[PDB]
Amino acid sequence: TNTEFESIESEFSEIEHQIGNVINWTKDSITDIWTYQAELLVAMENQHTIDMADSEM
Amino acid sequence: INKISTGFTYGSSINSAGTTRACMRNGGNSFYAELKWLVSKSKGQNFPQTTNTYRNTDTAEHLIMWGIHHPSSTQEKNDLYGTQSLSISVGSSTYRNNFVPVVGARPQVNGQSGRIDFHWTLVQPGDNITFSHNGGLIAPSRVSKLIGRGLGIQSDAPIDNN
Amino acid sequence: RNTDTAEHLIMWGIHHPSSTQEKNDLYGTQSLSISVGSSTYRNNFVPVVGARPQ
Ligand SMILES: *[C@@H]1O[C@H](CO)[C@@H](O)[C@H](O)[C@H]1NC(C)=O
Ligand SMILES: *[C@@H]1O[C@H](CO)[C@@H](O)[C@H](O)[C@H]1NC(C)=O
Repeated sequence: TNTEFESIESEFSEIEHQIGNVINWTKDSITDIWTYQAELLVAMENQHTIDMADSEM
Repeated sequence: INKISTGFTYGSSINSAGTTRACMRNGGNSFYAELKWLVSKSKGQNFPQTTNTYRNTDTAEHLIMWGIHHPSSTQEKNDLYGTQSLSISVGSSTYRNNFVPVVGARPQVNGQSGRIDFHWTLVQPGDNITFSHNGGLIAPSRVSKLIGRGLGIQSDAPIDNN
Repeated sequence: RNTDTAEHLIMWGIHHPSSTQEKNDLYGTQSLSISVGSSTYRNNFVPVVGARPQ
Protein backbone atom coordinates (compact mmCIF):
# COMPACT_ATOMS: atom_id res chain seq x y z
CA THR A 1 0.00 0.00 0.00
CA ASN A 2 2.11 2.82 -1.39
CA THR A 3 0.73 5.65 0.74
CA GLU A 4 3.38 8.37 1.01
CA PHE A 5 3.79 10.43 4.18
CA GLU A 6 5.26 13.89 4.72
CA SER A 7 6.80 15.67 7.69
CA ILE A 8 4.61 17.44 10.24
CA GLU A 9 7.27 17.86 12.94
CA SER A 10 10.09 20.36 12.47
CA GLU A 11 13.35 18.85 13.74
CA PHE A 12 14.88 22.32 14.15
CA SER A 13 11.76 23.12 16.09
CA GLU A 14 10.30 26.40 17.44
CA ILE A 15 6.76 25.06 17.93
CA GLU A 16 3.86 26.17 20.15
CA HIS A 17 2.95 24.19 23.28
CA GLN A 18 -0.72 23.26 22.70
CA ILE A 19 -0.72 21.97 19.12
CA GLY A 20 2.59 20.27 19.92
CA ASN A 21 0.91 18.32 22.71
CA VAL A 22 -2.00 17.35 20.45
CA ILE A 23 0.40 16.01 17.81
CA ASN A 24 2.42 14.21 20.51
CA TRP A 25 -0.62 12.38 21.92
CA THR A 26 -1.75 10.85 18.63
CA LYS A 27 1.75 9.70 17.64
CA ASP A 28 2.20 7.63 20.80
CA SER A 29 -1.34 6.22 20.56
CA ILE A 30 -0.80 5.11 16.96
CA THR A 31 2.72 3.93 17.81
CA ASP A 32 1.30 1.79 20.62
CA ILE A 33 -1.37 0.52 18.23
CA TRP A 34 1.31 -0.54 15.74
CA THR A 35 3.48 -2.05 18.48
CA TYR A 36 0.53 -3.92 20.00
CA GLN A 37 -0.86 -4.85 16.58
CA ALA A 38 2.50 -6.02 15.23
CA GLU A 39 3.48 -8.06 18.29
CA LEU A 40 0.22 -10.03 18.34
CA LEU A 41 0.25 -10.50 14.56
CA VAL A 42 3.67 -12.17 14.55
CA ALA A 43 2.97 -14.20 17.69
CA MET A 44 -0.39 -15.15 16.17
CA GLU A 45 1.09 -16.28 12.84
CA ASN A 46 3.78 -18.37 14.54
CA GLN A 47 1.00 -20.46 16.09
CA HIS A 48 -0.37 -21.37 12.65
CA THR A 49 3.04 -22.27 11.21
CA ILE A 50 3.79 -24.69 14.04
CA ASP A 51 0.26 -26.11 13.91
CA MET A 52 0.11 -26.32 10.11
CA ALA A 53 3.51 -27.97 9.72
CA ASP A 54 2.62 -30.55 12.38
CA SER A 55 -0.55 -31.37 10.43
CA GLU A 56 1.22 -31.92 7.10
CA MET A 57 3.50 -34.43 8.83
CA ILE B 1 9.94 27.83 -7.89
CA ASN B 2 9.60 30.43 -10.65
CA LYS B 3 9.37 34.23 -10.71
CA ILE B 4 7.69 37.26 -12.24
CA SER B 5 8.72 40.88 -11.83
CA THR B 6 6.48 43.22 -9.86
CA GLY B 7 6.74 46.12 -12.29
CA PHE B 8 6.57 48.55 -9.37
CA THR B 9 7.93 52.06 -9.85
CA TYR B 10 8.48 54.76 -7.24
CA GLY B 11 8.71 58.53 -7.21
CA SER B 12 11.71 60.83 -7.08
CA SER B 13 11.56 61.17 -3.28
CA ILE B 14 11.52 57.39 -2.73
CA ASN B 15 14.69 55.34 -3.15
CA SER B 16 16.24 52.00 -2.19
CA ALA B 17 19.73 53.16 -1.19
CA GLY B 18 19.52 51.74 2.33
CA THR B 19 22.23 49.20 3.12
CA THR B 20 22.93 47.01 6.15
CA ARG B 21 26.27 45.76 7.47
CA ALA B 22 24.65 42.51 8.65
CA CYS B 23 24.45 40.97 5.15
CA MET B 24 27.52 39.68 3.32
CA ARG B 25 28.13 40.90 -0.22
CA ASN B 26 31.26 42.64 -1.53
CA GLY B 27 32.34 44.09 1.81
CA GLY B 28 28.96 44.11 3.56
CA ASN B 29 27.07 46.97 1.93
CA SER B 30 24.01 45.20 0.50
CA PHE B 31 20.44 44.09 1.19
CA TYR B 32 18.20 41.13 0.36
CA ALA B 33 18.08 40.22 -3.32
CA GLU B 34 14.35 40.70 -3.98
CA LEU B 35 13.09 43.22 -1.42
CA LYS B 36 13.57 46.99 -1.26
CA TRP B 37 14.16 48.91 1.99
CA LEU B 38 12.50 52.22 1.14
CA VAL B 39 13.73 55.36 2.90
CA SER B 40 13.38 59.09 2.29
CA LYS B 41 15.56 60.90 -0.24
CA SER B 42 16.47 63.92 1.88
CA LYS B 43 17.31 64.16 5.57
CA GLY B 44 14.64 65.72 7.74
CA GLN B 45 11.76 65.32 5.27
CA ASN B 46 8.79 62.99 5.61
CA PHE B 47 7.94 59.88 3.62
CA PRO B 48 5.21 60.68 1.04
CA GLN B 49 1.96 58.74 0.95
CA THR B 50 1.85 56.42 -2.07
CA THR B 51 -0.63 53.82 -3.32
CA ASN B 52 0.62 50.78 -5.23
CA THR B 53 -1.27 47.95 -6.92
CA TYR B 54 -0.35 44.64 -8.56
CA ARG B 55 -2.11 42.64 -11.27
CA ASN B 56 -2.06 38.89 -11.93
CA THR B 57 -2.38 37.82 -15.57
CA ASP B 58 -0.97 34.29 -15.25
CA THR B 59 -3.06 31.11 -15.34
CA ALA B 60 -1.86 30.05 -11.87
CA GLU B 61 -1.79 31.28 -8.28
CA HIS B 62 1.14 33.31 -6.95
CA LEU B 63 2.62 34.10 -3.53
CA ILE B 64 3.40 37.75 -2.74
CA MET B 65 5.56 38.45 0.31
CA TRP B 66 6.52 41.72 2.00
CA GLY B 67 7.76 43.02 5.33
CA ILE B 68 7.52 45.84 7.86
CA HIS B 69 10.37 47.44 9.80
CA HIS B 70 10.50 48.20 13.54
CA PRO B 71 12.94 50.97 14.56
CA SER B 72 14.69 50.78 17.95
CA SER B 73 14.83 54.45 19.00
CA THR B 74 12.89 57.65 18.45
CA GLN B 75 16.10 59.22 17.13
CA GLU B 76 16.03 56.65 14.32
CA LYS B 77 12.53 56.67 12.84
CA ASN B 78 12.19 60.41 12.18
CA ASP B 79 15.33 60.42 10.03
CA LEU B 80 14.19 57.47 7.90
CA TYR B 81 10.44 58.01 7.45
CA GLY B 82 9.37 61.26 9.14
CA THR B 83 7.60 62.55 12.23
CA GLN B 84 4.02 61.53 11.38
CA SER B 85 2.18 58.47 12.72
CA LEU B 86 3.05 55.71 10.26
CA SER B 87 0.50 53.16 9.09
CA ILE B 88 0.11 50.68 6.23
CA SER B 89 -2.81 48.61 4.98
CA VAL B 90 -3.03 45.73 2.52
CA GLY B 91 -6.17 44.66 0.70
CA SER B 92 -6.96 42.12 -1.99
CA SER B 93 -10.37 40.73 -2.97
CA THR B 94 -9.73 38.01 -0.37
CA TYR B 95 -7.38 39.53 2.25
CA ARG B 96 -7.51 42.49 4.63
CA ASN B 97 -5.08 43.59 7.35
CA ASN B 98 -3.33 46.58 8.90
CA PHE B 99 0.01 47.17 10.61
CA VAL B 100 1.72 49.98 12.52
CA PRO B 101 5.42 50.68 13.28
CA VAL B 102 6.42 50.99 16.94
CA VAL B 103 9.70 51.91 18.62
CA GLY B 104 11.33 51.18 21.96
CA ALA B 105 14.59 50.37 23.68
CA ARG B 106 15.72 46.85 22.78
CA PRO B 107 18.76 44.54 23.08
CA GLN B 108 21.75 44.27 20.78
CA VAL B 109 22.11 41.52 18.18
CA ASN B 110 24.67 40.54 15.53
CA GLY B 111 23.20 43.10 13.13
CA GLN B 112 22.30 46.57 14.41
CA SER B 113 19.50 47.15 16.93
CA GLY B 114 16.14 46.61 15.27
CA ARG B 115 13.66 44.16 13.84
CA ILE B 116 11.62 43.53 10.70
CA ASP B 117 8.64 41.18 10.46
CA PHE B 118 7.52 39.65 7.16
CA HIS B 119 4.00 38.94 5.91
CA TRP B 120 2.58 37.05 2.94
CA THR B 121 -0.65 36.20 1.16
CA LEU B 122 -1.89 34.18 -1.81
CA VAL B 123 -3.20 35.81 -4.99
CA GLN B 124 -5.65 34.20 -7.41
CA PRO B 125 -5.80 34.36 -11.22
CA GLY B 126 -7.39 37.55 -12.51
CA ASP B 127 -7.11 39.03 -9.00
CA ASN B 128 -5.36 42.18 -7.80
CA ILE B 129 -3.77 43.31 -4.54
CA THR B 130 -3.17 46.87 -3.39
CA PHE B 131 -0.66 48.41 -0.98
CA SER B 132 -1.30 51.70 0.83
CA HIS B 133 1.60 53.00 2.89
CA ASN B 134 3.55 56.11 3.87
CA GLY B 135 6.59 54.52 5.49
CA GLY B 136 7.94 51.32 6.95
CA LEU B 137 7.04 49.19 3.93
CA ILE B 138 9.82 46.85 2.83
CA ALA B 139 8.32 46.75 -0.64
CA PRO B 140 9.06 43.71 -2.84
CA SER B 141 10.45 44.16 -6.33
CA ARG B 142 10.23 40.54 -7.54
CA VAL B 143 7.57 38.04 -6.50
CA SER B 144 7.69 34.26 -6.28
CA LYS B 145 5.56 31.51 -7.82
CA LEU B 146 5.30 27.82 -6.94
CA ILE B 147 4.59 24.95 -9.35
CA GLY B 148 4.58 21.18 -9.27
CA ARG B 149 5.29 19.11 -6.18
CA GLY B 150 8.43 17.91 -4.43
CA LEU B 151 9.63 16.31 -1.20
CA GLY B 152 11.25 18.09 1.73
CA ILE B 153 14.00 16.35 3.70
CA GLN B 154 15.70 17.86 6.75
CA SER B 155 18.88 16.13 7.93
CA ASP B 156 22.69 16.36 8.04
CA ALA B 157 24.80 13.74 6.25
CA PRO B 158 26.98 13.37 3.14
CA ILE B 159 25.19 13.02 -0.19
CA ASP B 160 25.63 10.00 -2.48
CA ASN B 161 24.90 10.18 -6.21
CA ASN B 162 25.59 6.47 -6.85
CA ARG C 1 -29.31 41.30 29.56
CA ASN C 2 -30.10 37.58 29.42
CA THR C 3 -33.08 36.35 31.44
CA ASP C 4 -33.49 32.95 29.75
CA THR C 5 -32.49 29.55 31.16
CA ALA C 6 -30.08 28.83 28.28
CA GLU C 7 -27.04 30.32 26.57
CA HIS C 8 -27.37 32.68 23.60
CA LEU C 9 -25.16 33.81 20.72
CA ILE C 10 -24.80 37.49 19.78
CA MET C 11 -23.29 38.74 16.51
CA TRP C 12 -22.17 42.21 15.44
CA GLY C 13 -19.83 43.81 12.90
CA ILE C 14 -17.55 46.74 12.12
CA HIS C 15 -17.35 48.97 9.05
CA HIS C 16 -14.14 49.50 7.05
CA PRO C 17 -14.67 52.56 4.81
CA SER C 18 -12.70 52.37 1.58
CA SER C 19 -11.81 56.07 1.27
CA THR C 20 -11.34 59.06 3.55
CA GLN C 21 -14.25 60.75 1.76
CA GLU C 22 -16.55 58.12 3.31
CA LYS C 23 -15.86 58.09 7.05
CA ASN C 24 -15.92 61.86 7.58
CA ASP C 25 -19.45 61.94 6.14
CA LEU C 26 -20.90 58.79 7.72
CA TYR C 27 -19.41 58.81 11.23
CA GLY C 28 -17.39 62.01 11.80
CA THR C 29 -13.84 63.30 11.96
CA GLN C 30 -12.81 61.86 15.33
CA SER C 31 -10.81 58.67 15.91
CA LEU C 32 -13.43 55.92 15.93
CA SER C 33 -13.19 53.12 18.48
CA ILE C 34 -15.23 50.25 19.90
CA SER C 35 -14.91 48.05 22.97
CA VAL C 36 -16.99 45.03 23.95
CA GLY C 37 -17.06 43.69 27.49
CA SER C 38 -18.98 40.88 29.15
CA SER C 39 -18.18 39.12 32.43
CA THR C 40 -16.20 36.53 30.42
CA TYR C 41 -15.18 38.34 27.21
CA ARG C 42 -13.20 41.52 26.50
CA ASN C 43 -11.92 42.94 23.21
CA ASN C 44 -11.41 46.13 21.22
CA PHE C 45 -11.44 47.12 17.55
CA VAL C 46 -10.72 50.20 15.43
CA PRO C 47 -11.91 51.27 11.94
CA VAL C 48 -9.17 51.87 9.36
CA VAL C 49 -9.46 53.41 5.89
CA GLY C 50 -7.39 52.90 2.76
CA ALA C 51 -7.50 52.48 -0.98
CA ARG C 52 -8.82 49.05 -1.94
CA PRO C 53 -10.06 47.11 -4.99
CA GLN C 54 -13.53 47.09 -6.56
C1 LIG D 1 6.47 16.39 22.31
O1 LIG D 1 7.39 15.37 22.02
C2 LIG D 1 8.68 15.85 21.70
C3 LIG D 1 9.51 14.69 21.21
O2 LIG D 1 9.65 13.73 22.23
C4 LIG D 1 9.28 16.55 22.93
O3 LIG D 1 10.53 17.13 22.64
C5 LIG D 1 8.35 17.68 23.37
O4 LIG D 1 8.77 18.27 24.57
C6 LIG D 1 6.94 17.13 23.57
N1 LIG D 1 6.02 18.18 23.96
C7 LIG D 1 5.66 19.27 23.26
C8 LIG D 1 6.28 19.44 21.90
O5 LIG D 1 4.87 20.10 23.69
C1 LIG E 1 -7.47 44.02 -11.65
O1 LIG E 1 -7.23 45.09 -12.54
C2 LIG E 1 -7.53 44.80 -13.89
C3 LIG E 1 -7.04 45.94 -14.75
O2 LIG E 1 -7.30 45.67 -16.11
C4 LIG E 1 -9.03 44.53 -14.02
O3 LIG E 1 -9.39 44.16 -15.33
C5 LIG E 1 -9.40 43.36 -13.11
O4 LIG E 1 -10.79 43.13 -13.09
C6 LIG E 1 -8.96 43.66 -11.68
N1 LIG E 1 -9.23 42.53 -10.83
C7 LIG E 1 -10.01 42.57 -9.73
C8 LIG E 1 -10.14 41.26 -9.00
O5 LIG E 1 -10.57 43.58 -9.34
